[PDB]
Amino acid sequence: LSWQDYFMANAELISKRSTCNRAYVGAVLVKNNRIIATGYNGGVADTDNCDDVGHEMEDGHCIRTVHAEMNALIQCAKEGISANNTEIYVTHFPCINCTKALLQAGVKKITYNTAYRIHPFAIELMTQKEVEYVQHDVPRVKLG
Amino acid sequence: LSWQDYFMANAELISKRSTCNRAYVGAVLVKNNRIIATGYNGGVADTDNCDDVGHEMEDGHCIRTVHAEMNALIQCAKEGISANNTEIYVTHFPCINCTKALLQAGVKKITYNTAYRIHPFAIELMTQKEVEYVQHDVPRVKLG
Amino acid sequence: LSWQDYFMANAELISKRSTCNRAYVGAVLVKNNRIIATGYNGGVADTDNCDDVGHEMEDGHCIRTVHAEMNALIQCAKEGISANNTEIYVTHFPCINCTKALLQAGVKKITYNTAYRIHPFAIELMTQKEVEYVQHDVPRVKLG
Amino acid sequence: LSWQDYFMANAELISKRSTCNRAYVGAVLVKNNRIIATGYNGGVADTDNCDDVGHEMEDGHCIRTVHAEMNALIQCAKEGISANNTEIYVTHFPCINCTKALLQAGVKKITYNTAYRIHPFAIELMTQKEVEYVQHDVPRVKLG
Amino acid sequence: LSWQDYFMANAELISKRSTCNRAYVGAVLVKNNRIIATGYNGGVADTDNCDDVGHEMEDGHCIRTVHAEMNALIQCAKEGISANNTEIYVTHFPCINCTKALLQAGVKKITYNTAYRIHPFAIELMTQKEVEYVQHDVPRVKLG
Amino acid sequence: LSWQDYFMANAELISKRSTCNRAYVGAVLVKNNRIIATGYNGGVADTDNCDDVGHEMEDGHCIRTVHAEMNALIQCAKEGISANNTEIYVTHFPCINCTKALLQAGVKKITYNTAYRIHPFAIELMTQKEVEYVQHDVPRVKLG
Ligand SMILES: Cc1cn([C@H]2C[C@H](O)[C@@H](COP(=O)(O)OP(=O)(O)OP(=O)(O)O)O2)c(=O)[nH]c1=O
Ligand SMILES: Cc1cn([C@H]2C[C@H](O)[C@@H](COP(=O)(O)OP(=O)(O)OP(=O)(O)O)O2)c(=O)[nH]c1=O
Ligand SMILES: Cc1cn([C@H]2C[C@H](O)[C@@H](COP(=O)(O)OP(=O)(O)OP(=O)(O)O)O2)c(=O)[nH]c1=O
Ligand SMILES: Cc1cn([C@H]2C[C@H](O)[C@@H](COP(=O)(O)OP(=O)(O)OP(=O)(O)O)O2)c(=O)[nH]c1=O
Ligand SMILES: Cc1cn([C@H]2C[C@H](O)[C@@H](COP(=O)(O)OP(=O)(O)OP(=O)(O)O)O2)c(=O)[nH]c1=O
Ligand SMILES: Cc1cn([C@H]2C[C@H](O)[C@@H](COP(=O)(O)OP(=O)(O)OP(=O)(O)O)O2)c(=O)[nH]c1=O
Ligand SMILES: [Mg+2]
Ligand SMILES: [Mg+2]
Ligand SMILES: [Mg+2]
Ligand SMILES: [Mg+2]
Ligand SMILES: [Mg+2]
Ligand SMILES: [Mg+2]
Ligand SMILES: [Zn+2]
Ligand SMILES: [Zn+2]
Ligand SMILES: [Zn+2]
Ligand SMILES: [Zn+2]
Ligand SMILES: [Zn+2]
Ligand SMILES: [Zn+2]
Ligand SMILES: [Zn+2]
Ligand SMILES: [Zn+2]
Ligand SMILES: [Zn+2]
Ligand SMILES: [Zn+2]
Ligand SMILES: [Zn+2]
Ligand SMILES: [Zn+2]
Repeated sequence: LSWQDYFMANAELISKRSTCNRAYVGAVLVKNNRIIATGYNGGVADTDNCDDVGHEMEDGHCIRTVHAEMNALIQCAKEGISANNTEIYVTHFPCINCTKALLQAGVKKITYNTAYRIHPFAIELMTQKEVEYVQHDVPRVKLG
Repeated sequence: LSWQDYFMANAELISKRSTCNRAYVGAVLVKNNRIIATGYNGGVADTDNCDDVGHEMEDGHCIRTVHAEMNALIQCAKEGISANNTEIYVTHFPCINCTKALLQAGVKKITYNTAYRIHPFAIELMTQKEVEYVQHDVPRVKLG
Repeated sequence: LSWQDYFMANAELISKRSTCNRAYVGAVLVKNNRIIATGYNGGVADTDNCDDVGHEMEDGHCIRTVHAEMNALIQCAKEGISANNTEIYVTHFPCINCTKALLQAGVKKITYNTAYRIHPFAIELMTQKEVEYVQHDVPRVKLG
Repeated sequence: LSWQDYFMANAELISKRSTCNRAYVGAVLVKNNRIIATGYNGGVADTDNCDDVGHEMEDGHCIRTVHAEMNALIQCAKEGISANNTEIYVTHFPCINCTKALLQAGVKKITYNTAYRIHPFAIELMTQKEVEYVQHDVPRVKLG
Repeated sequence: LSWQDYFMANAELISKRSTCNRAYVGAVLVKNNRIIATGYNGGVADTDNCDDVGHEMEDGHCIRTVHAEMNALIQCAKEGISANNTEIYVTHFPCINCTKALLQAGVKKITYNTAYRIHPFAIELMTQKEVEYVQHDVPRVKLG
Repeated sequence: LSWQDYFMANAELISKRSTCNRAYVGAVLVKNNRIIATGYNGGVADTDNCDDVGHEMEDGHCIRTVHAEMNALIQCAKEGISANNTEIYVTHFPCINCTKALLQAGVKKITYNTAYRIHPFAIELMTQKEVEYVQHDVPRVKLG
């Protein structure tokens, strides 16, 4: 079980806690092969979740949740854990807002499973910050 | 000079460092009357700023910058400084995205200089998180 | 996917990285539903593992490895991460030595997949430290 | 009063708090000539001590206590103080279990007063981790 | 608005909270262009202030307050924030006691607005510690 | 060997490292019966000590050194170790300046070996901060 595979396995696993059915996304922040924070797609802690009260629609989009990647950063902010010089493992490549936040927090590498359209501006930013992005599949694993 | 005036003063002050001339915004995160982090409206660190290379326009707004409030939070995440049970002073009441993140981070009070229209969804979230929001003016001070 | 299932799942998962084929053990330390540290059954970092150079046998058992539970604790010590008032998820209920250390470290709950015979001395210590111990199964999950 | 002598003086001194009369052992973790944690030979905090209720005998050995060296590491784990890149001062050279834990926590040097039989495997591990072990006497000091 | 100017602006601003009218002094500790602690001239927190009960005179001097510079260091001590490798911005160059404390805490540079008589011993200490001291004016800024 | 005797013993012990022969002072900061910082009477780190280059006399006293109690506090500031809600053990009851700083730092108890005349202003401050002060002797111990 390789380190890369373990972290993607974990991204996949925490994505399963997503509480807005329009997106199951998971994210894992890693420093020297340790998990230091994780996120999934869900509403503000101790507020309503889409699963229970329905989506918060605006402009044909649901806006209730904090994204998985942003949630991982906000865990670090909340708990006072350093995100600097970490790397992230995500089920889906991040939106441009999340990317900007990840790069600003000092995330040095992004490994993703799926990706649909990567923002060119996200690619420009990653180039300037010398941050690599690399696809890797979720390992086939069975537990229980 | 009151604590409230000191912090709003420093919000205004940091707002001036904004590097996108479409919005001068400043944010000050505070725990037990100490400034623990600040943000202004700016592009990702060590990348191009609008002041230098122009705006990054999309659907009519500039997407180059991280917002001041988000930047303050990302400082906490990057440096591993706890934002839990803090309050924030902002020159402008936050967008819904920033509001979500501040609340997720454990911010318990938002003091703002100018608010324009507070999103009903933001009022709902703040109600559920029992977060106080209050207008306060930038004090008149002359330095030098 | 429940919090309990998520953590036991991740215990099983990290257990697979064990580098001594006589015991596959995994440990997950948790504070406020965040993973703060993990351990597996392995030799001292940057030294020989059994997988590569054989076991270090003595009086009929291998002494090369640090146990998974102890490794999780040592991660906390090495990195200066607080293990106080945490809980742990382990694939196997800990030996008496590990039990002592977890309790000394401030661990307040032990959730285990398989326990075999819990030492009477361990029951005494857990009673005095008011530490709960509870069996929970590895959930059935397929990844990929 | 040399730094080496001060730390050994301290090891000796904290060994005096040992609550199992079958071993008076003291340990001091040091980073840049500062004491960051200490340990002595005693049972789990807030549980019974040998001094009061008798030894916990098994296999002709007392197993009630956490060793001094392990207690120093567990203080770091408990309080979230980093043991990485520290050095330790101990009254007696550590057993193999303790040695493995010390090396795993990033302890870089071991200075001991007495030593009886050093485990060859402990010597192999110390060689591989490039960790030196050096005898030094307790200074003759009188206070009061 | 330059970084130097922003920090001096802040020193000036926090000096305005001074609660002994015989000295309005402000100090700002900075690490990588972030404010990590500030101080002003005032009595021990939660004790009487000169503004309310009068000065504490001894030897023709008021001795009630902790100096601004020392208060900034003591905030770091109190809150457990590292002052090592910081730089300080102060309205007035520090007395010799404060200077010794600043250099001992690892402050690497002192930028001051006014200065009356710099202690030669302070200059000797700054030379030995390779710490530069540099005058800079408070920027002319108007808010509100 | 009691906790109180252990700490006073270590105050005496560190006092011996003083590098100004006009005063041998030692300070030990303690949180939950752990030593978190110590100070002795000494010049700024990596500068000249009196032992080597003579005293720095002014108005009849030596001003070269940082006092032991202040040094203990500055260790906390430098290293980012929290001195809040600690207690201190000192060989001599502190000067008024040190008293102010300890109290500002959140020290809640002063245990001292020798006090000579406690400043009325110090009694006032300690009363307002509800800080206990208590005499305790250096225990008789012989090491080696
Ligand atoms: C604990 C934790 C929460 N979060 C985020 C995801 C959600 O947006 C939010 C939920 O926090 P909570 O509401 O406190 O968690 P919960 O046990 O109630 O689970 P849920 O509401 O999802 O049923 O916090 C993380 O991103 N990572 C984490 O490790
Ligand atoms: C230091 C600091 C930066 N930031 C943010 C604002 C910007 O988006 C980004 C810029 O960081 P940098 O590019 O590293 O700062 P700079 O000195 O180059 O100043 P600038 O580029 O603005 O001319 O970081 C804060 O929000 N708070 C802070 O305390
Ligand atoms: C990173 C990490 C290591 N460890 C422990 C397990 C092993 O005993 C030891 C190995 O660390 P390393 O030797 O540094 O890790 P590695 O990448 O070489 O993997 P391996 O040697 O196992 O093939 O550290 C944890 O318990 N938790 C962790 O998060
Ligand atoms: C405070 C402290 C405790 N310990 C360990 C040693 C013992 O195994 C255990 C005792 O903690 P406690 O029982 O909390 O300490 P105590 O005041 O009751 O003293 P004792 O029980 O020994 O009479 O904690 C250290 O190793 N280092 C330390 O600095
Ligand atoms: C919060 C804070 C306090 N201090 C110091 C300055 C004063 O000596 C002391 C006052 O703390 P407090 O008395 O707790 O602050 P306050 O709100 O009562 O204001 P004041 O008493 O001045 O009216 O703490 C700093 O130096 N920096 C800081 O950031
Ligand atoms: C390491 C340490 C230093 N100090 C203070 C005391 C001195 O004022 C100053 C000296 O630090 P250094 O000069 O770095 O220590 P040293 O090994 O050179 O010893 P010395 O100069 O005394 O012979 O730092 C403490 O108060 N506590 C500590 O734990
Ligand atoms: Mg919830
Ligand atoms: Mg820049
Ligand atoms: Mg290895
Ligand atoms: Mg006890
Ligand atoms: Mg006050
Ligand atoms: Mg020296
Ligand atoms: Zn939704
Ligand atoms: Zn996103
Ligand atoms: Zn722009
Ligand atoms: Zn915003
Ligand atoms: Zn083996
Ligand atoms: Zn074990
Ligand atoms: Zn015993
Ligand atoms: Zn041992
Ligand atoms: Zn006064
Ligand atoms: Zn001063
Ligand atoms: Zn002298
Ligand atoms: Zn003093």
